[PDB]
Amino acid sequence: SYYQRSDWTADEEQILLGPFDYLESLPGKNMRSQLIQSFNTWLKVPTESLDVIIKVISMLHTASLLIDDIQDQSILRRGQPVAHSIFGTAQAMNSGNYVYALALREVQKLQNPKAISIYVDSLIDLHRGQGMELFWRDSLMCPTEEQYLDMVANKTGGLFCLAIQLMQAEATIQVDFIPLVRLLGIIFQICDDYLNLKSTGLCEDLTEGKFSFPIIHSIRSNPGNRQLINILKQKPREDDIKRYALSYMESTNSFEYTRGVVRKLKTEAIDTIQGLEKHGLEENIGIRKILARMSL
Amino acid sequence: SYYQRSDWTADEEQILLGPFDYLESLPGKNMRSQLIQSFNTWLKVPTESLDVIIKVISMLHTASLLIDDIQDQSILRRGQPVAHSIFGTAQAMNSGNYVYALALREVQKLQNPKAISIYVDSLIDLHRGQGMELFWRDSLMCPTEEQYLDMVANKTGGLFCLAIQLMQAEATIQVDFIPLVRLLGIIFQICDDYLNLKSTYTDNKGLCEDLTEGKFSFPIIHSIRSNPGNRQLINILKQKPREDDIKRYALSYMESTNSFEYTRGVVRKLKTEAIDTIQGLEKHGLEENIGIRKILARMSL
Amino acid sequence: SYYQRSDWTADEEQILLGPFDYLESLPGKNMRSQLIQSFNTWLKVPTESLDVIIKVISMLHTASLLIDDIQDQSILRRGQPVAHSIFGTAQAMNSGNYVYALALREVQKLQNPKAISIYVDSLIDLHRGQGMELFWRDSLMCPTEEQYLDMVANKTGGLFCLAIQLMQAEATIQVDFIPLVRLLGIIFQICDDYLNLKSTGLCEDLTEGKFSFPIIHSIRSNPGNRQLINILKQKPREDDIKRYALSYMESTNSFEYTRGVVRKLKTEAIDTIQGLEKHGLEENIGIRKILARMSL
Amino acid sequence: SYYQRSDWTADEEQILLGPFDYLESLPGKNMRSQLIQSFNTWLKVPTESLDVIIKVISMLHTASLLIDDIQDQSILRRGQPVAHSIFGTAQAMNSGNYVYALALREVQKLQNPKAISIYVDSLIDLHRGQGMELFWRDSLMCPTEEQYLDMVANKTGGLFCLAIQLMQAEATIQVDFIPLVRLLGIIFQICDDYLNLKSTYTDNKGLCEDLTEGKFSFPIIHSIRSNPGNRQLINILKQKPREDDIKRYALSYMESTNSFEYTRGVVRKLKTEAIDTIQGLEKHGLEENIGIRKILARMSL
Amino acid sequence: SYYQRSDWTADEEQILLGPFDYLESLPGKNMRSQLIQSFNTWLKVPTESLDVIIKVISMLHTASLLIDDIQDQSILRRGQPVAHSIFGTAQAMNSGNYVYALALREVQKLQNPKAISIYVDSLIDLHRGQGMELFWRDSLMCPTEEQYLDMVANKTGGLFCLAIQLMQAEATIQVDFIPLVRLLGIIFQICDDYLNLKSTYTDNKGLCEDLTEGKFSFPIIHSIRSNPGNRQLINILKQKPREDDIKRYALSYMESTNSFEYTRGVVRKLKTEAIDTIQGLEKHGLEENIGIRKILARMSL
Amino acid sequence: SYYQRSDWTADEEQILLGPFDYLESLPGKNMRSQLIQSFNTWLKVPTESLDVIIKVISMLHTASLLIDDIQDQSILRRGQPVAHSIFGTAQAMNSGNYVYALALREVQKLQNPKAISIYVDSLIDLHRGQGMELFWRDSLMCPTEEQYLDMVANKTGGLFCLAIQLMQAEATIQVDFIPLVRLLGIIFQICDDYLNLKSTGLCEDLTEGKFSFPIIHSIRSNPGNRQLINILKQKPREDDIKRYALSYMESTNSFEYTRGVVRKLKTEAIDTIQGLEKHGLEENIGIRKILARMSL
Repeated sequence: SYYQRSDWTADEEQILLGPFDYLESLPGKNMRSQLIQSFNTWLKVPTESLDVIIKVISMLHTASLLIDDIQDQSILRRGQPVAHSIFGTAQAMNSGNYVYALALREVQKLQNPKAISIYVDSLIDLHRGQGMELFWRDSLMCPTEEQYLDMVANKTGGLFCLAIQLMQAEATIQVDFIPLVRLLGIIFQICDDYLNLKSTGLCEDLTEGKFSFPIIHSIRSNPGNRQLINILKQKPREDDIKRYALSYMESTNSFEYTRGVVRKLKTEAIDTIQGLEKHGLEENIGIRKILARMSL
Repeated sequence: SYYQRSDWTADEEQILLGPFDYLESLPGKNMRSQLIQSFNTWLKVPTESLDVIIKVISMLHTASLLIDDIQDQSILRRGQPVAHSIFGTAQAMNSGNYVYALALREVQKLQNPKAISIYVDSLIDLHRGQGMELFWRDSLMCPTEEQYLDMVANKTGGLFCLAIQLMQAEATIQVDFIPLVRLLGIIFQICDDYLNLKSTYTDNKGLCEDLTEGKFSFPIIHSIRSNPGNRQLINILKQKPREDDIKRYALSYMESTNSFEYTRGVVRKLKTEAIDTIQGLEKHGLEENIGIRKILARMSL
Repeated sequence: SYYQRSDWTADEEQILLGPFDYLESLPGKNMRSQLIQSFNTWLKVPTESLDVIIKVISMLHTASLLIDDIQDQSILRRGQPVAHSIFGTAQAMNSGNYVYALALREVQKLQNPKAISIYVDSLIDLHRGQGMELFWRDSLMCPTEEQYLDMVANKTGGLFCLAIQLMQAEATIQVDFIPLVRLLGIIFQICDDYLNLKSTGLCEDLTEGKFSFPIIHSIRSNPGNRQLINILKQKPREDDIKRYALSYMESTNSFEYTRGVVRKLKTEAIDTIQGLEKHGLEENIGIRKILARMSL
Repeated sequence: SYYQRSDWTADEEQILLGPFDYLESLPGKNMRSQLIQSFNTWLKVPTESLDVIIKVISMLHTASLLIDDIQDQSILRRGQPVAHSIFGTAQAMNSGNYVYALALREVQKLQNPKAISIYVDSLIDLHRGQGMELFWRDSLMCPTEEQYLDMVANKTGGLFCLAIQLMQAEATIQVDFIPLVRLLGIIFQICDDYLNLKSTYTDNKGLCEDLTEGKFSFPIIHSIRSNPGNRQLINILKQKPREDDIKRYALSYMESTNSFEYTRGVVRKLKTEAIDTIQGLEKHGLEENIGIRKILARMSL
Repeated sequence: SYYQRSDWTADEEQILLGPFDYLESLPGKNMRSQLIQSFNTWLKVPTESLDVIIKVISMLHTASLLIDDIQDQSILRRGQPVAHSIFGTAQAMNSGNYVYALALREVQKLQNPKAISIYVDSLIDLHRGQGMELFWRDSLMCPTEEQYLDMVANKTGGLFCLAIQLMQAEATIQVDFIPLVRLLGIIFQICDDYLNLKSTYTDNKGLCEDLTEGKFSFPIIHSIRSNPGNRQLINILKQKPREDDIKRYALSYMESTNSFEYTRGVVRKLKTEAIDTIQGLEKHGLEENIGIRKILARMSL
Repeated sequence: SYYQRSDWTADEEQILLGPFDYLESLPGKNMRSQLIQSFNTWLKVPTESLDVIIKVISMLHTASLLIDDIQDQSILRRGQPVAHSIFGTAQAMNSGNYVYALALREVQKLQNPKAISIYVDSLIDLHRGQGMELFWRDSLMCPTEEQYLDMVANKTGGLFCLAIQLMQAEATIQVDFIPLVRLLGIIFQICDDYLNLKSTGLCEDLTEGKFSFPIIHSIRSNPGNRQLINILKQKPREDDIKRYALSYMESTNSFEYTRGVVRKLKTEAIDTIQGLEKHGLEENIGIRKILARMSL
């Protein structure tokens, strides 16, 4: 009697979708839906279920963008101010979490038994991977290539494989496209690493202190030199430093090394595609063009 | 091949649950599982489904602690350092969100469909709650009291009700328990509020830290709205004061406004409501529940 | 006997006039004396009294420049380092206050009974207006247009109307030029607001957290969006953010809106001028050119 | 029209006087109006003109507090938070400068011409005082003692003399009281100085805050200039130390320099001067004034 | 000419030695010159050469304090402020490195060639010691115990051995004393370690400041390496905590690991080694030395 | 028995030479060896001893670079990140000190009795000079020209005269080249001062708060103005301020003044050279070219 359980208004949804709505107003090179469509050419998910799966994966991406941006101490997103630079860590991060739950509600519309178990094991692997990623960031422990690639097969594999596992579970075609999306996600990540140092903020995951792929090669190649790892430890907003670091990693030939690794990996993903295609699936031109876009 | 995918190891789990484990090696006030016992007097969920409901709420709660401690900018949890002052807010936050994943995975062990609707609707409401709380914090504009109470119904009711609704789900009795457990949650948070400012809490979660953090809490809302034309307290919240003198002044002011009396009397009326409701339930084919009122009485000052 | 009351040396005046002297060495688009002269064409204050009134209004301007610069967390003044970036908040602010008192001493040379009451009611209105201006800055309460325009009719009206009220009180002509200087000051302020976001620091009153005229229109137009008001709350020294904010306020058409308001206001000030002129005063070409300079 | 000018409202005054009101809900040592009573024994200004002189000095003083607390970077006024830790230095400063305007408006109620010359010349001197103080602070160069005393004559004498000169103005007796009241002001500040470092002040305005702030105060000037070749103390001021250990060390050092004895003895000679002067006045058609020496004696350690 | 080179003045020396002098007006535990006496029982260096050896070690040590206080980021030396909180890390560092120059100039007074080889090899080792210490600090990677002990042999053995080796040099007895004095240095630092965390030190050099500074110290190395899979303590070091609650938690944890017992027992075995060695020396044409074991016993808990 | 005194590995020398090795990988206008060679044309130190003296002076330079960079709050060294921006104040500074000791070990190879006394008196004078330099930095006491020139004859004279005194002590020629290297070092320093404000970080010893030669002239020329000394006190990373300061020092004609002082000083060093040469030494073309390089 003393408390009248008030209803959820739309102004309060607006307040809660704000860091998210904001992120969704910023144009970006959406490659996630592109990956869904090019794999749909093989799966043929109905359009209602495929609509639902697209909605959820997009929500999850923007929500983890908010979160990870907070956790990375990132400054810029899609060229414009990073969400929490406007709404603050708290509000923006709770909004990340909120959209996670709203996406769970969404998944439930697929009204498929195995949907929730897949969504779960994906979130488990997401945070497994970015957990170790941080465990290394915070410890100044340079991992191995193999350690880095296992954590990537967790962290990026998470939403890539989520999109595809949901599709496989909503289709008629029982072909395991996930050992391919795993390779594609690993490649996309290595690519994202490389471009973060050689492209056109300038070297922003040096400021993050990340142990990215060419950073690991550079560090382990000559261990006797501890400038690069100390610059990782300094988390530098200065560009004199970041530029020195680019210098040192060039002097070690780690971008050469990374481009070679990307080359051999695109090779493995080509043979892995041509296998499926030569087991009776339509020639995928779309995924060829998409994989091609991963290069610089 | 080149990349050979390998398996998750136990050392790695230990790293992932490092903030959460820590936070759980810390003595707590047990008031989740106690309320579960209080209601299981009536619901009588089997011991196994109950063991799962209890791990799910224990998890979701410890995770909520890990994450709120960062969002609120808290200095001490359970009198000990917040986890993120040991692991850093990044690892503490990923460890929270990981454990949330772990609970969703665990709550499937019930193999109960309606349970996932319950779990979702809850997390949804929990975040609508913390969202309106944050929104009135960062905007430095005082809610009303009705607004505060709805926000609390969401935030703190969202896990009282999760536990009791999972129980109802695994039970078969057709009696709604949820208005009562919501009422208990609102009381728990009003009490929690008062106690943050008026119990030597001041050793567990710091000297009025609801002030350093800037929450518009129930007594703070009273004091602020009682003399609108006096801005010292709301301005004080703005300044998010780590300093003890400022918090002392705000406490003194808040006494001047007869706000702690107001709080006590509200919790009085609400406990009357909680009793009248236990009694109305009990009077309908249910057993005299004692622990359910032992706990309500252990919400008190 | 133990204390010899020492005299005021010139080296100590030099120490005290320092933040002020500094500000007076920096070239600026002096529009204040221009406003005095163009109104003098109607008042004809003798040259001794007009000299005195010019001195005092100039002192008051530079002193409040010092003060307000401190209170705004401003960084640059007339392109060069803001006074307290050199002498510090304390010294510079006491020097503001010191010049306030020296100007009071000055006013006393007008040896007119009503001079002090006018100077007072002007300072009262000054701080009345900038008080509410801050009360809003600190509270994140977006005011109305009407609230903003009343506070401007205080805060800028203060020294504008001080110049003119002193002149009216030193002249023979008993015509109430103040309901016109009020409109002129309001216009000058709205103009100053607009130029602070669309001109050539870049958007520095976003960094100040101000609720300026186009900022208020932008915020109230869509309340459902709280990015701009949150960016006001973030007080951003970053330019990515300030530029986003310019973007959002363009997308709302608030510079269009402000230019329209300025247009209608210049209209009212033209009719308000033409009235006085068509009541037997010489055609003021100067104030026409001065009002014209307020536009961009 | 478009813009319609409206009127100032009472809620708005409440906002403008929010820092000042606060600062005035704080218990003070009354030593302004007491000195006014001490002299009104002799001046016998009517009760109404005195009521105005007293509001003017009460205002100018509370405003001076609001503004000095920001300029000095002080942490506590009257044992309670500085106003600007509640309203922010911007509002606290505008509220100060507003009240200064309010006093100038009020001092016209005397309808006395010479009073405005008095009020001006005062504010002028007050700022020449705080100006030389700030100038020796920021330059980290020690004044002499004579230099310090002239600065104090300006800064702290500028409102003792404002009150007593407004009184003389509303009176008609042709006796200068001002050298005595200046002398009393210098004593008040030397005392104030010592007391900042040597009285459990340490609870009102913090543990030697004249150190955290870096004022070259009378005992600090003695200690610094006494052993020029030892830089620890002046360097300590430079470091503007919030830390208690550093202030403790500087206090210990300052004892080693027999600087607090020096202070006490100077205040002794000056009280002798103040008595001899009260006596010389009294001996010239004036009444034995007791409160005037009760207050001088209440300046003491 | 234009430039006319002039001479160094005494006021200027006073400026150069301002941090060092300060740091020397601070009460110390004397344990350098005491160990010198302990050995001069055996070496019997003349009083004059000894006076020089003692000034050289007194200097090199006080300088090492000035400079380590900056490198470690320490808050208090000998319970009083670090010098660089009075003069600034720049002057404190130049004053340190100046005094090092002063010792090199002074150690020539011995007019002993082998002494410069000794002095060099020492400073060399001292910096190899502080270097590996810093290297394991900034990399946040725990040494082993053997690694820690070698680092200590360098850092803290480098001035025990400097004093005793200068003595051997000015003596003529052909007995190596250096393994024993190295052993004593390792004990001095293990003790120093324990004592930093377990003696009310907490008043001299702050509440576990070896924690705020992040040194991997002997008990910290034990606790960290004892449960590798538990990261709280090493992560705590990372956070370099000025806060008392965090240091309290790390201390409690470190007890849970039976690390202070481990320390005590190691210092037990090492004191056995130091005795057995004094006894083996003594048993070879040397005198029963008592002060040499009085000091070893005064290393104790 | 419980402790096995382990040996010094090369990986640990690598750890300790790191801030130093780093500094030695950065190309710079090495003028120090140039000064040794051009004076060797007069001294003829054998090549073994001259090798040793070159090694030690180079080590001492890089080590004090590390140190002074820390003490100056410097940001950039030879265009690239300053050592402690990578390894931190502690490690880098201990590495400075370490190389000081390693250089002492080196000097010992000259196996000359007077080498150590010279090395000492040089370090004594080094820190004597930079001591007073700081004593003034920290006190906001502007020295005199004479005071500044005595401290420079300490601080820079230190390593210049160290190089030359070691050479004189290793040669056959007993001619006091030190009253000349003193003048050359003073000139090099004044030059370094001037170029730090008028060249191509921008005015970085204003940020350091230094009382450099033209800064002293500017400050003492008009004492009545305390903007420049207050900007020295503000230690400004902003460029608006540093640029204002350049403005003020131009308006005082202190770069004119410094160039004139440098002119008269190069005159004295020419006559001081021509004296030695006209006492029977080979015409030094090298030192003429070297002295010429000090000008801009």
